[PDB]
Amino acid sequence: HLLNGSMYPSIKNISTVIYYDGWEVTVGKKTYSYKGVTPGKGYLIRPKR
Amino acid sequence: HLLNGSMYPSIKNISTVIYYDGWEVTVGKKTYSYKGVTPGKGYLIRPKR
Amino acid sequence: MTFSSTSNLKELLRKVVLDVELGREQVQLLYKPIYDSIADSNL
Amino acid sequence: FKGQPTPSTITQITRAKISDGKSVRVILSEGESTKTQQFYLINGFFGVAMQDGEKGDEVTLQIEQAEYETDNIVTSEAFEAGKLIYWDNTAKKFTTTSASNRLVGRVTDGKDSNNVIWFILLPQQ
Repeated sequence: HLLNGSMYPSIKNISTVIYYDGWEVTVGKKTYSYKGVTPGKGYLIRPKR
Repeated sequence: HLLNGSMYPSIKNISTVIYYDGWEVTVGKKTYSYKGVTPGKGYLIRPKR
Repeated sequence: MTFSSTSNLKELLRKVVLDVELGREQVQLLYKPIYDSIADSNL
Repeated sequence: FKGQPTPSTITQITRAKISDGKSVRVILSEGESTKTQQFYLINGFFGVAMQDGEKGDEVTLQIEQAEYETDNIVTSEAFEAGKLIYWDNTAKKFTTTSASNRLVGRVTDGKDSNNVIWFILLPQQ
């Protein structure tokens, strides 16, 4: 939306966004965590080439 | 867009813009390079007179 | 028998003129909207 | 290829010979100039200047080691067929004097009435 008169238009050319949060499990006394995208970061990807 | 409530209109009478990045080849021991437009700099041309 | 030997003898070689815009700009009369024209030979 | 999707490596396949070498390009100094189809010793290369060079322009010298008809000899000297023929750079004239001059060829047809000679151009030693 408009902000202080500045009209910020929608961003185009982002076909798909996927939010890969991590995955974690406590197997016995050791916890194994697949770290996801860190909060406050992100990556642009050229797909499947 | 309306940066700070200042509607800057589109630039007109620029009929065509061409992006000439350079060209290079390593033939034998010598590298021959055709320099393209430097980043930042641009040339406004009156065409074919 | 190189071409450079015959380059001086321009009479033999074909002459093609590099056509280009030449001349001088026409001078327009700008004052007339400002001025009221009165014409009398006996001024 | 710029921005290509994967890294890649390029391997150079070497080759030495680049041109037949019958002629060379030279750049003319301040005092040097050339008329087409005349012999000049420019930048250590002696050959038939193929184009009008004047000064600053690049002029081809043609060094095929063929037979050439030149005259332009020091007429005081007799050019018998077979004599070694040298280039006097100070006088810009052919000569059989040798001394400090550059060796350029060997005469095939001797000095005729018009001071015309035919000679075989020697390599650029």
